[PDB]
Amino acid sequence: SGFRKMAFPSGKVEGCMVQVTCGTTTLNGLWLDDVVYCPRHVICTSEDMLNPNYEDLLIRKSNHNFLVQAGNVQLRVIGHSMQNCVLKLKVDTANPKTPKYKFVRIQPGQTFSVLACYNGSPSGVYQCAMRPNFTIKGSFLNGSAGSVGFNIDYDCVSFCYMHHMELPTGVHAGTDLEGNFYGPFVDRQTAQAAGTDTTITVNVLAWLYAAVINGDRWFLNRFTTTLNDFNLVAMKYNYEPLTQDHVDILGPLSAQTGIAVLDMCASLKELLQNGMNGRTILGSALLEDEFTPFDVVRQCSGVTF
Amino acid sequence: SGFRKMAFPSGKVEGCMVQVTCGTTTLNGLWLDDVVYCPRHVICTSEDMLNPNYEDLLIRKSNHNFLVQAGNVQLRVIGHSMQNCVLKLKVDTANPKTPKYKFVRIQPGQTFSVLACYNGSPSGVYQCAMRPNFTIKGSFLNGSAGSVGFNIDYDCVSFCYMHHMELPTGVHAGTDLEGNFYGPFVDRQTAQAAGTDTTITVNVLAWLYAAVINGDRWFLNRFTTTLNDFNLVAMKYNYEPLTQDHVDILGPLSAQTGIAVLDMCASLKELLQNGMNGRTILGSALLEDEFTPFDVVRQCSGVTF
Amino acid sequence: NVATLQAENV
Amino acid sequence: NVATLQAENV
Repeated sequence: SGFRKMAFPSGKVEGCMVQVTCGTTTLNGLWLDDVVYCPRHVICTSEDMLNPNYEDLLIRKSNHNFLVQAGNVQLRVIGHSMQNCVLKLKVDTANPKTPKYKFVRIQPGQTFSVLACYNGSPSGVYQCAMRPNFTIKGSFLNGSAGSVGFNIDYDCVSFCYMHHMELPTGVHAGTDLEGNFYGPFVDRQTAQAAGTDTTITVNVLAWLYAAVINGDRWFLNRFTTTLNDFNLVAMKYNYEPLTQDHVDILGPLSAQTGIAVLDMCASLKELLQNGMNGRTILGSALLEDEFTPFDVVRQCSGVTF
Repeated sequence: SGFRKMAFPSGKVEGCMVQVTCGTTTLNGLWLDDVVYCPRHVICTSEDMLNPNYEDLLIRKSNHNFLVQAGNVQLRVIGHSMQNCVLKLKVDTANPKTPKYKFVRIQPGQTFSVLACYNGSPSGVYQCAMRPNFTIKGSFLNGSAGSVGFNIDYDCVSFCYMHHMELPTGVHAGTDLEGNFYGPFVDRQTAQAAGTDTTITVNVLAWLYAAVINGDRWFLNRFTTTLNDFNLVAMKYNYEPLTQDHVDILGPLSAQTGIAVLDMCASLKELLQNGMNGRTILGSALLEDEFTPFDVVRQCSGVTF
Repeated sequence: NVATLQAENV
Repeated sequence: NVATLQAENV
């Protein structure tokens, strides 16, 4: 029993983390095979970050301008090129700790694990979600860019995020491993705002099934609802619309607990209209929306890697 | 910016995890140098778990009764002995991935990272605290015993917990790496209850300083208090007493934000007497008590390993 | 309503 | 109140 914000084991990703220095600027890099991936603003100076033209900045640099360090060993850069917002630095040595990996781009509402790094060294690991406004509520300080978000399936590490910047509100923005930003954010130190965020409804229901699995049933009621009457209340409380595919995804958790999805939606309707009244669900006073249905099945069935 | 439940990188601990089978029972083992550590109830059968005498059960077994698997390789057991509630299985091969490690026992209110494992394979990593009643609120299923809790300092892994059992309330109990249980719990499948838990006050204040560091200041007030008047309110709300040493530990966070500890205690007093009134602190509606002062300094200063 | 020693599989 | 590119040290 028990339910926690559980992140994937970070060992496979730790072996791919390096430090990339260019001038007075340094950050973290992802070293897979003979290529090192890092955010492109490493070629920026402090005065060249308000309105930078990375095409001009990059051709102004050579291979010897990139200090790549893997622990004590300094990796020799033999090639460099830009792929959207990331830098691909070809090195003369293939990473011997390279796992089976993938470069995927995730959808809002999906989760992943972050390995926050500084100077190429891992500092911590936590779980994150891709918010509907394409931001992430992470924990990042100066020098954390180049940290990656990832999922793990069997032996394969699915890289899905690389850290870049922090928005004025404190939330963070980044790209996939091909360098394409999540959301309408550019890598300039300029005034930028994210779209208004909403609650990931299908994740809240999955988290509610996790509570039922662990003995938390005080929010359950005999009432049911239709998908249309529930969505009319979800829109009023800034929740994402529930689709039939969502009801199908929650199928396994629905059958495992014997609670229909539309029945669980009636409990969510009551929780949204009445609050919790001093109660807690899985040790939380807020409805958690950063657990996918797979996340619940993973935690409550003990899937390993 | 940002504040998350951040766990240590699990790579160093992943390389020490093995699977220990004895009869029809299997669980996880910790392999350091030429010794494998695992909970002692692996030598138990399903019918021998209500009132087991482990001294009798162990002398009834030989070295060949212990199946130790490290990945595909089956480790040859050449010695076995009991140390309180753990089993020490001497093997003919030293773990080449053995890091600099330590066996420490932590105090209630201290935190650590858990690497939940099954069949010797890591499944996830999350952060935990040693509750004042010596329980932990973890996420464990059948077959998770032998998973370890740990902290990391520089290069040294400080092992501080090994998982054993789940109490009827859903909380979990275990031992240090010398086999001595945390709290008044024994490894029998019997009716057992933990002492009433209290809130770790010094952790709540440290978490409040983390909120001030990240721009959350709505709970701050101009009022102050004395250590005695605050503790009189803390006792009414089932909080641990604040000591002068606690005020000294919170020193760094106090000076970094310019908020005296006793001034921050006045904000906690108001939050306890009035609630939050629909507000949130660091994305939470409850006062978090699973962040030590070191945890806050670690997250907000970017300490790596 | 008794404790559970969490060994075996999963 | 502008964004921050999070490189350099720490």
